Amino acid sequence: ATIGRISTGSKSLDKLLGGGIETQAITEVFGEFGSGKTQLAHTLAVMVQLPPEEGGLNGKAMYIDTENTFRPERLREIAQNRGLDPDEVLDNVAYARAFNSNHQMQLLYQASDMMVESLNTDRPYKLLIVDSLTSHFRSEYIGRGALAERQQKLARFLRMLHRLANEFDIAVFVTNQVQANGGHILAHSATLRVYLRKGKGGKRIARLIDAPHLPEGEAVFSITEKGIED
Ligand SMILES: [Cl-]
Repeated sequence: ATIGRISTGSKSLDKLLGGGIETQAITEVFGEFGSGKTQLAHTLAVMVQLPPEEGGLNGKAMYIDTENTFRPERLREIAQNRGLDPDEVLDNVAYARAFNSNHQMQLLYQASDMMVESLNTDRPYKLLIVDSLTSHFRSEYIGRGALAERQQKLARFLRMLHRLANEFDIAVFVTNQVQANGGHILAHSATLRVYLRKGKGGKRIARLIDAPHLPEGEAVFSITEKGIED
């Protein structure tokens, strides 16, 4: 299947990403608390629903939340300010709370179920958000004696996400709270990594790092009544 791209709402960020976030891939935004990761996720959940000419993939979204970050009223606001029917937009975002790391992995079976049900419809799933990828793994596997198991369980979760991305031709977008002001996670991955931070004058700065097929660079964007914009 053709690799599809979902607009972020920011022309500059889309340019940095080679046109938008990709289907058949896991995009991982990382950065400090307050860097805009959840705002980007919410905006993508709306943008995916739009036609291609408007930055979407005529799709629906599923949003897995681990730290009570999902805000339906924020989706409604983004939808309304983009000229859409907020009730319709909300109906196209399937919410699931993950209570712990084992449940978080269980929810991928539910995701898979929903994706096959919608597959040959005029509105298939095109986006799975996991906000956040790592929080329950970090809270449940603490200290040296649990580190190996944390890594194995997270690796298994990421493998399952890649399977969903590739089997159902969806974009997977995950968030990760990290403090690395150099903008690099040491651990190697098969995610497309974007480092987010606060910039000057209310803006956010995204830095694309370690992509095989896109050059490293930065883009500036704002958080607004429309979600993310330049
Ligand atoms: Cl990976």
